[PDB]
Amino acid sequence: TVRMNAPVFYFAASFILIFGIIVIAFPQASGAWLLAAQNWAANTVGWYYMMVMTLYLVFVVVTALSGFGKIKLGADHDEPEFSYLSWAGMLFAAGISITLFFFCVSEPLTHLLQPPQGEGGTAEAARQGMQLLFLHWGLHGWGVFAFVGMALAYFAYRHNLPLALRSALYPLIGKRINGPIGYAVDGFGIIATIFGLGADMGFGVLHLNSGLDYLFGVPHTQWIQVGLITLMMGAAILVAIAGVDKGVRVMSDINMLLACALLLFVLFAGPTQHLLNTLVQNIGDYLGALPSKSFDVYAYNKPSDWLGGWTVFYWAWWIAWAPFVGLFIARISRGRTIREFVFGVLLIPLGFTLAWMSIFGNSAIDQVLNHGMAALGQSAIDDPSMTLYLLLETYPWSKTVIAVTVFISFVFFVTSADSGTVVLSTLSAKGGNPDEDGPKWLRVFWGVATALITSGLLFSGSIDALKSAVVLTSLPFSLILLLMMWGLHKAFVMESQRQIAQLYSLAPVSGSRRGGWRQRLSQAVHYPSRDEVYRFLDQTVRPAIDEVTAVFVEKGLNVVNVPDPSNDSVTLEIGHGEERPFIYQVQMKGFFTPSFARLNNRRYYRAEVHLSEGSQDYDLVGYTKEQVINDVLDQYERHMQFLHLVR
Amino acid sequence: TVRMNAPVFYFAASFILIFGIIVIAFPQASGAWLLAAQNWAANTVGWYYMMVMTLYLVFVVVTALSGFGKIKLGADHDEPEFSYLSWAGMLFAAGISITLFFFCVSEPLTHLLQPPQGEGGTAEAARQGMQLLFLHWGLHGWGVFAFVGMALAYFAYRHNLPLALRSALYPLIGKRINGPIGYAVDGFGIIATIFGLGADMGFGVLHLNSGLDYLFGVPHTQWIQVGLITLMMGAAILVAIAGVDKGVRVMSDINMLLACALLLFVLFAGPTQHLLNTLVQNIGDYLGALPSKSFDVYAYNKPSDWLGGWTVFYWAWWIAWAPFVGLFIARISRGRTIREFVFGVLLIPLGFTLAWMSIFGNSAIDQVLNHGMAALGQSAIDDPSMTLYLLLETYPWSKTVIAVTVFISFVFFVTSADSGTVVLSTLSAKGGNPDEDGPKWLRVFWGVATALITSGLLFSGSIDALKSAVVLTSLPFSLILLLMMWGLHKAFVMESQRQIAQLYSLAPVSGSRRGGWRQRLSQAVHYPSRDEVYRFLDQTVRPAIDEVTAVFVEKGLNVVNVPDPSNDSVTLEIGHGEERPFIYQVQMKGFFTPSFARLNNRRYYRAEVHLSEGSQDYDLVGYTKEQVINDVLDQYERHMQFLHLVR
Amino acid sequence: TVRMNAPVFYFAASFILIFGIIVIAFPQASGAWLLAAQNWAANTVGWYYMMVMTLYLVFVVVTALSGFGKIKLGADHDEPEFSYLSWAGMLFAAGISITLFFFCVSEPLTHLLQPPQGEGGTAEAARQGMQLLFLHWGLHGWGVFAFVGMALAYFAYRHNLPLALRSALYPLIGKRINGPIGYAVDGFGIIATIFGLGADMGFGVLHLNSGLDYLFGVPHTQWIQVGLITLMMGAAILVAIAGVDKGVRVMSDINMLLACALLLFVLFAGPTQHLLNTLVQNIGDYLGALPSKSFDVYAYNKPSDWLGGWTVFYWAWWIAWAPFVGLFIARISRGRTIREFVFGVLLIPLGFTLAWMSIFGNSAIDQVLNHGMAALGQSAIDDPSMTLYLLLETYPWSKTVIAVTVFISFVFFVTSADSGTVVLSTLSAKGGNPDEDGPKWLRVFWGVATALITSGLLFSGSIDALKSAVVLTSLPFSLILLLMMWGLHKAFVMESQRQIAQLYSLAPVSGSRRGGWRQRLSQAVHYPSRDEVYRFLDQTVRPAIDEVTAVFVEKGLNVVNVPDPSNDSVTLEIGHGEERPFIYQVQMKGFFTPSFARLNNRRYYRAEVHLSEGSQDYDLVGYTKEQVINDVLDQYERHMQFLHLVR
Repeated sequence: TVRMNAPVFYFAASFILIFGIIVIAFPQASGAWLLAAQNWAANTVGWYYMMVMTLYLVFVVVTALSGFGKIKLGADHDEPEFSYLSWAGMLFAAGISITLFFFCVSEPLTHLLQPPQGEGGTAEAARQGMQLLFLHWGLHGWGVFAFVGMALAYFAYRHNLPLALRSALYPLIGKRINGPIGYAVDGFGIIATIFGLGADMGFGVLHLNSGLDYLFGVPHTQWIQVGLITLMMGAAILVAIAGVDKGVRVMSDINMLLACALLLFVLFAGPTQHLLNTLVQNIGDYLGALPSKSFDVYAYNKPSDWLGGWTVFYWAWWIAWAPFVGLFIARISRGRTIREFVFGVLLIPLGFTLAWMSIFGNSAIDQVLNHGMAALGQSAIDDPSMTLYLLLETYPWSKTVIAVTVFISFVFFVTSADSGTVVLSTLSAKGGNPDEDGPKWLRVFWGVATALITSGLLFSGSIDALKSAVVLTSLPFSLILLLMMWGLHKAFVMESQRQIAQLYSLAPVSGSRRGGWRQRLSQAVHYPSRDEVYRFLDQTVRPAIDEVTAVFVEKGLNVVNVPDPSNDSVTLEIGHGEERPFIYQVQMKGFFTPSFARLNNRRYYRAEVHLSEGSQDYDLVGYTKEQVINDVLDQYERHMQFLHLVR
Repeated sequence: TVRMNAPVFYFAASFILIFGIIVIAFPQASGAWLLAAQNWAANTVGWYYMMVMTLYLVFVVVTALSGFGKIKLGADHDEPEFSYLSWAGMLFAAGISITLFFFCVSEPLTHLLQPPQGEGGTAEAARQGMQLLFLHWGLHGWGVFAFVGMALAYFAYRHNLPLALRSALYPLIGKRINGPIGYAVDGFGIIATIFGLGADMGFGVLHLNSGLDYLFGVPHTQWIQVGLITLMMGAAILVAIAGVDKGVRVMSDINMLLACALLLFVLFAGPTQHLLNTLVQNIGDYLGALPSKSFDVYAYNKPSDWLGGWTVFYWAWWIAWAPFVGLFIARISRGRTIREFVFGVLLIPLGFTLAWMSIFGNSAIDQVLNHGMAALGQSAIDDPSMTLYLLLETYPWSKTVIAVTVFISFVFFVTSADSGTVVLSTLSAKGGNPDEDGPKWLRVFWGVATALITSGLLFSGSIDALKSAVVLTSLPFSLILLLMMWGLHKAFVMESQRQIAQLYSLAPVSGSRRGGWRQRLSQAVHYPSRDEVYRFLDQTVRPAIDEVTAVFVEKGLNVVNVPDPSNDSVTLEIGHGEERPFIYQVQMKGFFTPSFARLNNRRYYRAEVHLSEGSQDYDLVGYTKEQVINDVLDQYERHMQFLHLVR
Repeated sequence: TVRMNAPVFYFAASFILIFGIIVIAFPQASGAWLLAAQNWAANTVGWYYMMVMTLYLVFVVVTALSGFGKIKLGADHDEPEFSYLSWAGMLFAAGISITLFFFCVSEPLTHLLQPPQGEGGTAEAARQGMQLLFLHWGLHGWGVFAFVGMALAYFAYRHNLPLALRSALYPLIGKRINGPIGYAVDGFGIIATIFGLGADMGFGVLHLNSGLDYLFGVPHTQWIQVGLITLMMGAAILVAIAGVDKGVRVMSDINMLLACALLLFVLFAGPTQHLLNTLVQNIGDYLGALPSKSFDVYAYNKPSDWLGGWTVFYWAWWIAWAPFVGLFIARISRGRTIREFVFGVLLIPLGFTLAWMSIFGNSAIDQVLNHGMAALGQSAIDDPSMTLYLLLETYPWSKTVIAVTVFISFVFFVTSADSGTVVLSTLSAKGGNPDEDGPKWLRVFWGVATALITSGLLFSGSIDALKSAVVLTSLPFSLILLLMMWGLHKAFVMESQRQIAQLYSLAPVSGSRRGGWRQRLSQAVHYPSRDEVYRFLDQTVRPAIDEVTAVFVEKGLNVVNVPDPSNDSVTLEIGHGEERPFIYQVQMKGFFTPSFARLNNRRYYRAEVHLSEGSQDYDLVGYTKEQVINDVLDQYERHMQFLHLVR
């Protein structure tokens, strides 16, 4: 039965509430305190983000390209419960929101006129600013979602652990994950999600306010935004507390067909040929620049504040969004292998996002360079939420297309911030059936808690406060994301050696022909003592090795005997001219008696058998002398077939 | 018995004849109509060629670097019938002709003085124009020959299908490939070959005319070229209709020793040190620029017509040459693996071609930059077929070396356009022994049909008409080349799972000790009904599972019984403290009776056996109760050896 | 018992002695003769070094990334005798000496002011000159040590050959390696080591002389250096001839903790933030430029002498150091796999070296560019051994830190040039226990022989003579390093096929149930004649194949008989509708009788059995007719389980 998990709820809500309240009470001081922290972080912890963001991508790619990529996330008789398109659509319509509409047009126009290095307004700035757009929305962002999803699905479907963030710390601290060390890991992952989700409603409120101010005469006042947040959130709470389908699985197909029509309209109502050429140019530029652009911090230029507003903000953003998209996509991916999970997450959404960004960015670069539109390029720097409507009003039927864009962008928010509440409430609950969600009084709580965070940062220097508040609260989660990687590596090496131990144990020798299911059963639970095996080596093994070789010598063969200095080993050897000889060596060894056996025994011995390289080891305790001679013979005949094939 | 295949012959010859005739009749109009189509194609379908040309290379490399690279093209007892050098020589002297001699010197001198971007005449233009020469004659061209050859050899030597182009469409449309859908695939592949072969005789006629005009006083008139085409083709028809060896296999060794002597003369009679340095510089430049130069269309520069005369022409050229070289090299490669086929096609010819191009290009760049020869650099732009003889006349014994060059370049054409006719006639014939060629009245036809195509484009703006006619007729074959890739991928995944199904079927359990070759045979063709297995589970399996466990409990072990809610499953379980337990579960399941069994049965059942992960599944229908207890025992003893190795 | 190996000792010492003597006698002529050879080599054999240095790296990486990377260097029951940190420390403190202290500061300041291309003093020269420092001290240098170590460990621990350089030439020339062809391979590898070790004491004598001249008033005269060489060598001979531990294994831990404290002091007493940023910038620059910078010879620029003093010297240096570090690290790496050896050599020392170089280089670039210190940047060009003490005297407590640097740099030399003598004396000795070193009168000899080489080049144009003498004597060893690669490739392909031949030989068929250990033994050494098998095929195999199929036909199955044209093959076939049929074909074949069998037999025959693709081949000579029918039945039942799984 799902109920609240108090040591997580009270640790997260208490941190959220007073921050919200004291940002609501003192706006002038907080707005000034945040711009100091942004400048400090940009310079002090800029290298750290760039270093940690590439480790995740390299890890997931190397894991999917190796032998571990054939491991099924589940049992061997499990099958996928969704189709491929219905899976990819739900995957895409979870990590996309109105920020795409906020950044599609105004970011390239900013990098064209104010480059991080060089003189702007040229055709080199236009080619350099379209690589930054591909870096910020490319493989680095989608490579951490796959990491978190694949780390959560493994431990939950192959080890029957709960579906939570603290489970990946099991190979390190055992079952202490149900104490005070898991309650902090699961608690630092709600704060990042709340801040990354509340910074996304603020980027949508401005977009919608500008869209309505363009059509009607609605001003940019404060009660307008206060009443707009209410409408944006009441539609997302009432969908979460009233049903799931006609929703989570239907909207994913409804909006995916709304987006494609608009993309095709923009492609076929403009300069189609130019766009088709630049789309192919951008892919080559990105693939060529990828390995050296991942570490660029502009360390030999004059100091500046460019890195903290563009490249560090985006990594903080993706890291804050990871623990939600990962836990949502780890629930619909049962019965798949690791390789087709990774290459399925890194194939379709990446393609659609890059196509969108490239078409919408080049369609505006073409008009600022070639057709002389300075009023379009000035608002991208002054008023960044009206540039899209200035570009779209140069098309046929512009007043009918803007009204459809304002409506299409509104469902992109409701599709994400309704699985947001579901995941955020299933993360704060304890017990119950694994494939079953938490109580539906926590959704109404986590929905109301996000508007309070959003409309405290909107009234404190809207855009820069939103950008600066995410870079701080996403810092303690980057270390948990490394502990999870360590644990996953240990769990992988612990089962790379479980496949070796299952092949080597297939029919080492015969002996079942001796018969007797009652005498073979009593012998299968006995652990012999030290010199009890010594009464086996000299009564059965010694009188046989010296007896089978008698027929060998007087039958044409060269049998190399040695004096025995070991008192336990019984070796036999035969030379075949120049190539490899025939080793057959028995040897006693002792081990520790297992737990489920102790009478206090504490020690036992086994008489192994070794051969040439690439063989198996097995014991003969319980054989009969006539069965030992029949074991050295079919190991010799197996040797003669080996020698026939190498030549 | 090989005979004509009318639905292909009449579909190809009819398309060829009227085009030839109406280009012969109206030269002024056709010469003007072709320069419009060239400019149109260069701009409209430039991105498409660049996209499709990289897919083939990536496909073949990834296929050869994976587990599929160990598949032998033939049966497991097949052996290669040729040596390695004799194989590589025939491979090289098939896709090389007089175009090498036409483009070796005049293309770098053109890229040095008229760069696609920058100011020409410098030492940066010289370094940039030697990367284009390596891109146009490098891995992209040799990567499609390997693709077509490996796709044709697989379906013909592992599935016993004919050696034709339509066979790769078998996994898609079944045996409808012998209808109207294969007759178009095999028909669109003769037109591309005819045009790509007729554009190569025109590049040789000009070379030879200039070579004779240098030595003697032969003008550049029209009857000279008309009478020269006759000599170039009558030597290639009379070799095809009079024999094969002293020819296909001897010329490949004769000309390979003519080329090396000339290369070594040019290397050791010039500035050897400079050439040895620049050869190593060019390799590094190419390998560094490869990943980003594959998608370069110059999309941010001022519009121009450079791409349609240089980079799109070369891809169209290689695509038009693929269906001939591929089908020629798929006939001499029986008994090899995929990896040593791909890495053998991409090793020796690439090396020789790149060495030739680099030495001959740098030897002329060095003289235009450093020694001030403007008359050599002007003819490369005005008269591009005399530059080689202007460079070669600055060497010792120039009149004796030019006469040997004119003779060496003449056999390079006869070595290729005599396997051309052989392949083109074996592609238009039907039936007969697979390793056997079509009738030798079709060679005389396809040889005469190519001169008519060549001397209709020579008299219509010689060089540009030849360049423009290949870009159009090679467009419908690029899509067939993608359908073939789809079919090959399906055929690969259909047999990746045939190796799994052959390992899992090795000795699942014992039972042959029961004896009786007549009673074991009658049982091996029976398909039991539903409740007939129910009369097996309760008479043999239930009275045994509850009977073998009796000895277990009263012998020190923790045997976990469960009430049975399934009415068919009979589960047994044992705990070993903390590590993995011992699952042994039987379960009934039903399948569809196969085709070769139906009395109308239509349905049958089997009683499988499942264990822990990584095991095999098998049925017990036909066991004896004493044989079932002896099967749960040696699966338990196999479990205890597994537990001993993990610890 | 270890003793001298005269054909190597007398071949090496004789070459060393007269060179030393005639360089001591005529300094003016030799100093002038060496600067000619340097300029000649730089221009004539510059491309050769660049080509051969990348082959080693590509070879080792491709070998470690493939299936050969799982081969253990030893026997399957061998275990490592050292920990990981204690192993990596000994690995690092063998190939590091005072040259690090000589080149850490003065090389970047030289590349900043005198670039190989461009204008110096800018922020582009500073970024370009920090990539050369990473190229010269990066993967290329550590990739040849791994190659030599992995080539020496394999042949010595898996084939029981001596631990010497000539053993890798065993797969080529057999056991002629104990004649005049191994005595030259092992002799050309002492000269390279002696010269590379004597050029390292000269780089330390100057460093120490400057360090003492800074503190006290010691001049730069000649008797000072003569008396300083004595002190530098008498401390290295007395440690070699008095003990091993408190030394080889303790100093490796003592100095590794001296280095880290100084690195951390330099990092935390300067501009920490700038250094942390540039450290991350340099890694990306290096990884981006690596593939094209490996072949750069500046072939399109004006001729110069830059390449022979910087990039060719470093490759000659690493090649001359390889045969010592490789043979030292191949002695402490028993019981490891190839992959964890390669990725262990290419992980820790590379990281420490690159961190040191980056911090120490940027800490001085920052002061020459940003703080205006021209007297620091002038001595880097005039007097290159005082720049470190000019940089270090701008820190707190400079006179107390310089005195500790002078002491720390002195043990870095003694840690390397005491395993130098050990390896150099175990390389000139013959016989004895493998893991046992040569006599300790050869260490006193090889130590005295190096001072004579060092103080003949110090007095002949100190720095340039040292740089020029290494480029000449390391040329004949680069070819032996290619012969070793060829031999290693042959040894790898000779055992890739030894794993195939050990899987295919596991239980081909049954027959041991026939019983009789005395009759099964006599049959296991018989080689049948030609028509003796013919009296088996017609008495046992023919009357059975035609007898088992009788039950098949009249039991509902389609059995396809064929007339027999072969007179030896006995084929059986069954169609199953459309999918694969059941082939069971017997066939006679003859082979050559092995060596250890010849009565002169010289020939014998076997009756193999073939099936569908992916099967094993075995003979039936010695079966009974009732055992042959029972073999075709359980191959048919194994076929029906295969067909059930593919569908």
